[PDB]
Amino acid sequence: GPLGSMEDFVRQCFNPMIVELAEKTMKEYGEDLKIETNKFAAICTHLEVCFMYSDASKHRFEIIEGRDRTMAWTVVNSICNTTGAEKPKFLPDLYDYKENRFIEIGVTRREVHIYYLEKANKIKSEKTHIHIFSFTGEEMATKADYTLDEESRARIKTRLFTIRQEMASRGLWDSFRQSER
Ligand SMILES: O=C(COc1ccc(F)cc1)c1ccc(O)c(O)c1O
Ligand SMILES: O=C(COc1ccc(F)cc1)c1ccc(O)c(O)c1O
Ligand SMILES: O=C(COc1ccc(F)cc1)c1ccc(O)c(O)c1O
Ligand SMILES: [Mn+2]
Ligand SMILES: [Mn+2]
Repeated sequence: GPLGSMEDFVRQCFNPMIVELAEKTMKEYGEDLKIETNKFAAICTHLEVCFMYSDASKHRFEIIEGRDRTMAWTVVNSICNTTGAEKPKFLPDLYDYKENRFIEIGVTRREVHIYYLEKANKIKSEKTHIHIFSFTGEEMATKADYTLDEESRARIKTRLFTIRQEMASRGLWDSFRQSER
């Protein structure tokens, strides 16, 4: 069977705003999407999941991810000043105005409990909430609190399955999956 190009896949199957933000992110961190095309796909996937999570309840969440870094920190600092939330040590992905906390979103094909533990060990807050999605449909979240309802989460998971399925039909999945870390 033909083995497609990952860059072609990303440009065809992700919305143009997502793709532009992903390109800008990669440039900001000094990386060529032409040699790190699996990473380009992972950044787009993660960004899309952040946007879908926010869209599940419009205006409940401020989006942090996808902004250039200096701008992201000014937003985080503003939120902390306004709401009195504790300032995080690493940029998180969202702020939840309802539960009054920052959220870190993970997207993985590794074992979700291990990935969760590595995230929690990395960020070292008892405040920031972590929500992990696997392409298997599995998920794991801080204190078994999943934040959104089952159908919002099912929409995210279905999008992940769709990405996985389209990658596989293009021969792109095996390499993408192996590229993690
Ligand atoms: O981190 C990644 C890929 O991240 C993923 C994250 C979740 C997945 F299911 C698959 C891949 C990555 C891929 C290619 C590369 O060159 C690189 O430097 C990366 O960090
Ligand atoms: O793309 C990301 C996060 O944003 C990034 C932004 C720039 C990079 F060089 C690397 C990652 C990503 C984050 C968590 C995750 O679980 C995942 O699969 C990701 O692709
Ligand atoms: O952006 C990164 C890695 O690069 C960073 C750059 C600055 C930070 F304060 C934190 C991370 C990142 C990796 C995994 C992930 O899930 C995520 O949301 C990220 O932003
Ligand atoms: Mn992030
Ligand atoms: Mn994240």
